Amino acid sequence: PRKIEEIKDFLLTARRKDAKSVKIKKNKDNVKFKVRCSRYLYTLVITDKEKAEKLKQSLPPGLAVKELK
Amino acid sequence: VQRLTYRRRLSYNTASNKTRLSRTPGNRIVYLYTKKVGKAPKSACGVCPGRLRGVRAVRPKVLMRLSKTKKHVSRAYGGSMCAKCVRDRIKRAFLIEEQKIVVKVLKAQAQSQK
Amino acid sequence: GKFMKPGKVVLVLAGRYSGRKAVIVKNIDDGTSDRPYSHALVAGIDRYPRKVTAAMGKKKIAKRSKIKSFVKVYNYNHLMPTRYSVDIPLDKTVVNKDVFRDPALKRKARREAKVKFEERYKTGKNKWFFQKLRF
RNA sequence: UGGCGCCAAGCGCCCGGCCCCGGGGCCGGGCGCGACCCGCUCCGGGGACAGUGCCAGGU
RNA sequence: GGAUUGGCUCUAAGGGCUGGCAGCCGACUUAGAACUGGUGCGGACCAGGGGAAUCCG
RNA sequence: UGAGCUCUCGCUGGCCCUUGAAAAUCCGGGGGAGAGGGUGUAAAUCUCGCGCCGGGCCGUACCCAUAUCCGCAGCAGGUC
RNA sequence: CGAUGGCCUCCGUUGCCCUCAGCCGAUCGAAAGGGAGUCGGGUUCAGAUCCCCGAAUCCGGAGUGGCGGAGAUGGGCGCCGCGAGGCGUCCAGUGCGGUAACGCGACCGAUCCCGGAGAAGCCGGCGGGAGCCCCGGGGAGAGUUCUCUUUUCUUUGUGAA
Ligand SMILES: [Mg+2]
Ligand SMILES: [Mg+2]
Ligand SMILES: [Mg+2]
Ligand SMILES: [Mg+2]
Ligand SMILES: [Mg+2]
Ligand SMILES: [Mg+2]
Ligand SMILES: [Mg+2]
Ligand SMILES: [Zn+2]
Repeated sequence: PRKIEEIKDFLLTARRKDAKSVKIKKNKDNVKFKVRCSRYLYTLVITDKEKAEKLKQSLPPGLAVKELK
Repeated sequence: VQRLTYRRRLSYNTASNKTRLSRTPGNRIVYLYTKKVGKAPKSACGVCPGRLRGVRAVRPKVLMRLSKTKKHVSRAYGGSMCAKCVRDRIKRAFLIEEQKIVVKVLKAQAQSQK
Repeated sequence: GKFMKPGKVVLVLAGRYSGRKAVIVKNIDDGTSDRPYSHALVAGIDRYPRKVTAAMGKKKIAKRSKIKSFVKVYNYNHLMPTRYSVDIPLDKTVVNKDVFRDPALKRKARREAKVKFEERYKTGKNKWFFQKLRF
């Protein structure tokens, strides 16, 4: 697993051809975006909430999204 | 207290059957088999008893997958000889060269006098 | 008296540049504030010219006889002085202790040192200074 | 003095290809000194004795 | 070759951290004393009999 | 919180008329034979990051001991 | 030198010549010696580091290498342009920093040579880190409650990389 700490490189890895699916985990005080690539699983952690759901529509349309309920 | 067993078929406490305790997410104590401890390379001087700095101390076949900088230090003879012995070698080479030069010039002077 | 003058040839004794031959361009026998130890700014050659010979074309001669130089300030304990000296002129304004505050004009200083080293080496004088030390 | 040392320098004599103006330039090869010559055992040490084969006597 | 050994209630000594002192924490020890039991206290378990000599190695 | 027990890492010392393995495999260095390009769409070359494909054959159950082993046996023995 | 295939480019495949050079001896010999690299959760009547789920990792391979990044893009002169920036000639460019221990994401290189790791006894003392045990509390569930007991017991976590 690899943690992504700045905002934009997460989208950069998300738009790679290798990426399979992104799953959204919504626990208290954190929001985790997990993108599954061939080699690693990249996790981006957002502390607040508003960045999270204004990014939720910024993922590429062709990439599968799964909300963990 | 949970007494625990081996996980391989080797039931003897040899040098390769070395384990350590670990707590799994399942809240249990299990054996994890440990790799043998590596050694940093020894200096090519043959006198300094310590081991070289700046080089990872891992088993020899793990060197195949390390990067070049992790296996050596950027200096002449770096990664195989210690800095103190490098300095001594440098001084020795220069001084023997100077000694040879002065000996040859003295021989030339003696021949000229002869 | 003092022998380590601003024209001396010095065998560098430590660091990445070990075993190289340099020329002192400005010595300071009394440590300054940022450097209490006595030191000196020197210009050396990192890549000695290759062993050139006859029976090869001058394009190959020029390709082989090319120097890579470095400019650095060294502690006196890391410098071994010799009895040799080279009268090669180095421009004080370009090559000075102020060269280390940026990486722009350090390239200029190395450029000037390399050019001067090449034009002196081509003459054949001070040939000892241009052969690597075998150690 | 707890250093380095190989895979020729140099010199001499030939040759090829390309270009420029028989000459010059450019590129690329060969041979020989450097590293002397001639010889019939690789060097030493023993040697017609050690040793071996077959007989004879002693133990 | 001698003496003691239980239980209970105490006393004294042996330290750390923070700001000759003050405060806050603390781990097992050792010694001494009183009281007390139908003289019993290494109460089960664990746990060397001893001495004087001779022969041999 | 602990001279508590076990494992492990490390430092240091003692003993030897005892000095207490080899090879496979891997790595660093010294050298500098070679290669690249003529100022760019730069080239040769990269032990850096990511990406693509594959990893064949054999063993794998259970007992491991006052009843699955050897003692003629469901043997008070023996067995790392 | 000779021939072939692929846009006969550049390389591959050979066949011949020149050149280069040791073996410690074929081979066998360890399911406890050396030996790269997998862990957690779930699942069966009987199998799990092997099945499923999820996270990894080692080795090997690839005409066109699939791609980024490094090698890398600077200086001088004559200029244009107010400048910014843009032209025409030369010159460099197989990385850089720290006094040093050394550091940085890579940072050309063959035959040859040197070295290291593999690769080391027994015992003693001490220290560090884990697992276990122990003490004071918060929870959750149980046991005793003739009298007492803020009580007694169980449980209270995180893999590899
Ligand atoms: Mg084994
Ligand atoms: Mg008697
Ligand atoms: Mg006896
Ligand atoms: Mg089994
Ligand atoms: Mg074998
Ligand atoms: Mg084996
Ligand atoms: Mg853990
Ligand atoms: Zn040394």
